[PDB]
Amino acid sequence: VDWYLVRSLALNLQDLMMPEQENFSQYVDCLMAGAFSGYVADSNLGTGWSGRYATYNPSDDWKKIPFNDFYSKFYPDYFNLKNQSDDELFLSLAELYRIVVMLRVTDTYGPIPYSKVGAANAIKSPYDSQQAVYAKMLEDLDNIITVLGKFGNQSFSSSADRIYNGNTSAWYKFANSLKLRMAMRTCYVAGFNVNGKTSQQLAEEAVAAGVMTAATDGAYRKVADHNPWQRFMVLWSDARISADLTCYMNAYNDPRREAYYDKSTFGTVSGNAYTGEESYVGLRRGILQGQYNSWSQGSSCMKVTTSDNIVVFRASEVAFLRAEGALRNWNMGGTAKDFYEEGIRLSFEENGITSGVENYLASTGKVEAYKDPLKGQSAQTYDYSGAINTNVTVAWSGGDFEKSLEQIITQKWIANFPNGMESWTEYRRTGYPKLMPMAANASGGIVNDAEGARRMPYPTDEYRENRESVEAAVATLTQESKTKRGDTMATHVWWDCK
Ligand SMILES: [Ca+2]
Ligand SMILES: [Ca+2]
Repeated sequence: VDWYLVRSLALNLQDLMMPEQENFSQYVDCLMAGAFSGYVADSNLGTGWSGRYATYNPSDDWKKIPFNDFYSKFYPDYFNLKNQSDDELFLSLAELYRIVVMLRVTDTYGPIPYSKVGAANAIKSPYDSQQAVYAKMLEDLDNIITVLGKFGNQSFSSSADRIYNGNTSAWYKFANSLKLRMAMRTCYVAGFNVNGKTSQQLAEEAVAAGVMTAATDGAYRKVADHNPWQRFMVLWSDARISADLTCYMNAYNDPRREAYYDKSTFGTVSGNAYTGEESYVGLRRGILQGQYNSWSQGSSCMKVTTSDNIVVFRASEVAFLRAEGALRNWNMGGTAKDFYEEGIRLSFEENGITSGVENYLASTGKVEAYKDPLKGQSAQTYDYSGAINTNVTVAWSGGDFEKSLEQIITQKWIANFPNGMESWTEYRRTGYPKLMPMAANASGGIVNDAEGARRMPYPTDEYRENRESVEAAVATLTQESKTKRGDTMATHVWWDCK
């Protein structure tokens, strides 16, 4: 057995949960998920991009990357590892990475090639319904949890794991935390069960077995070369913090502002022509390419270095998932209020904030209108001011289900930055947090402004290379949906049925 190759393959599979490769990450995590989650505002002042995901008009090349590139990058190594190793622990971890990676893909598209992927050309296969994908994943995850449990306090080679350094018990907590994330995801699907286990049952089992409970249980990958966000934000200035994120965090006087990003640098960018003040202020999402104010890169920028860890799965997310389950009257091991406050405390700890959580927890600050700081400035033609329509605040009020769910999800959304893939999925599922619509909707009427993008359409090339399977997939997508809008960004995937 060639351990050197097996370690190498395991490492590449692990990476694809939250990819490091800057030219892959930029599309899937920054340009796509970052826009749709409400976290990132594209700030490229060039004419080279014909359109973007944010304005609902990406090019055919951009539409190929979040589908095809996951299959090209994941499956050759996955099939190779299965031929190179018979070790139950390494095969269970390889399957766990497959579930997390393909969870992003089914949450982007709906039906996808999964159970019938060929070793020759993985994507050139029949598509499973999203329900069949979730059912197979949840069933395989139960077996992975059993395998990780029996290894208990045994450790594997730290060189094959840049997240938990071979600590199997940390992977056990991650796997049960994923099980709770997927159980909560399917909570609106009437009669959903996996071998008789309902969403409630899967969630209760995960919590009883052992999920992440401490900030140090969180999954953070030590970069192999550099954190790609340093490129997107600092070096290239292709991305800025969204106006939505600074609207909520300013209203709550959030001390995580200093942990996440910096104050604006309009004076620098303007050559001191800027007459306003510097503050925590993001850029409007969905500004049409070619319609930016020239001082737009003066907007708040992420605080990030090349050596910063990649955020894979935060422990604070698990506490907010338990808060939601407790709100749904599931046995989560405590009240909705206790897990809500625990999620906020865990997020403060994750961001190195040692004081002021008790004052933050009592905060009743209300979200105000977004005032574009460049409005009326020299040679700054555009005004991207707008308003988030919400009364959500921090101080736990209890009572009304929807108002409590909005608190839980809004606080999960602040804590889960910069994990846009997860936050876009949670925005679609619950409707929270309330976000501003895109400044420019270039979908031609396909995408509704209040709903935003609900999915990505299948790449046009897949209709030409795999027509029968893709046409059957669009038929499956329609049959599982409760908002049938064809193979477009407007169609709701199977779990998106609130
Ligand atoms: Ca069965
Ligand atoms: Ca804590």
